[PDB]
Amino acid sequence: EYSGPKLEDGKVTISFMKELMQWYKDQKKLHRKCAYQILVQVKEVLSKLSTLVETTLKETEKITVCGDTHGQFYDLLNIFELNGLPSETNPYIFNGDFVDRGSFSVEVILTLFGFKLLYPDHFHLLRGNHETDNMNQIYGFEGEVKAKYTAQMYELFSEVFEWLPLAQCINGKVLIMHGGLFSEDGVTLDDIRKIERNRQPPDSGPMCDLLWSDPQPQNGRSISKRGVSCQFGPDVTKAFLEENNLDYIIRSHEVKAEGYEVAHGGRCVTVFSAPNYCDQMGNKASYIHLQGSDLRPQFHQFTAVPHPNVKPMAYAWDHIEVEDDE
Ligand SMILES: [Mn+2]
Ligand SMILES: [Mn+2]
Repeated sequence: EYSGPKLEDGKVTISFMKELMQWYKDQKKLHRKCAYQILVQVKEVLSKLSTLVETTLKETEKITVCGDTHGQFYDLLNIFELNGLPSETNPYIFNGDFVDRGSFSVEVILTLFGFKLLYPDHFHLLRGNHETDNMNQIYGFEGEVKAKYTAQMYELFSEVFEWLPLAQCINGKVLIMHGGLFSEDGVTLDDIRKIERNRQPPDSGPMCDLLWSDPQPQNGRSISKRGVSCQFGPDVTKAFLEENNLDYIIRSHEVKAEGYEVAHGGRCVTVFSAPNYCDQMGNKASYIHLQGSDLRPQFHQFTAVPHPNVKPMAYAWDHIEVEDDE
């Protein structure tokens, strides 16, 4: 009979979380009832959030922004080692793509949902293009959840992903979204805020752009090699920032050898938190510090740490909308 982590009277606690991270580090399984309790509870928390989360960072406060983690659970642990566990005084934003590709997707997403419950005002989760059924059917997550639990557990994951916020704006000055900006000029923050987000993202339009677009160095917009949305130039970014009174945007969605990249003259930052991506890329990863007194990004790089012998995509021309390879 089950000897693993249990909720303390239907409630997530710091000892539950520490127990949980140990239990996963040793490759064991959270009991499906507990998985179930966490899912329905984060669904209630996330459903009450705005599509655009607006947060104020006081002068002396900082926040940490992470990018793609893609089921690399042991690197997630290393982030919390390097940068401290989440708390009221150590807030976090995870900019999407917590799942798919890596073979510890379930470990990652339950760990991130448990902290969302423990510290709902300091631990933030934004939807990526991989928190959708489309990508999960292809890139391993649906498979992982079916091997470890049931198809019914998976449908509950899908429901919860539909409540993830799409963007976060800090101090009216920094906009964070997973993918990037838009295929038409003139989108406003109020437009974002009014997106009805609890759905699968469509083919085209603002919700799709926010999850799928990429920056390009030359001016203009180009048809995307991903099959939806577009590539946007420096001119697209400048006009967006100026209409919305913002300093710059932070985004994720693209592997980088240095763990990050600063494009469009400073205006468009990529942060990527999955080191040696897919056990293939050999890249560094990074996370960003932002200070309330000083919203310029501080980049902290880091390298991959060991994990169990479980190859990536282990649970995974005519499929459409592609992440780039892996
Ligand atoms: Mn992505
Ligand atoms: Mn990704």
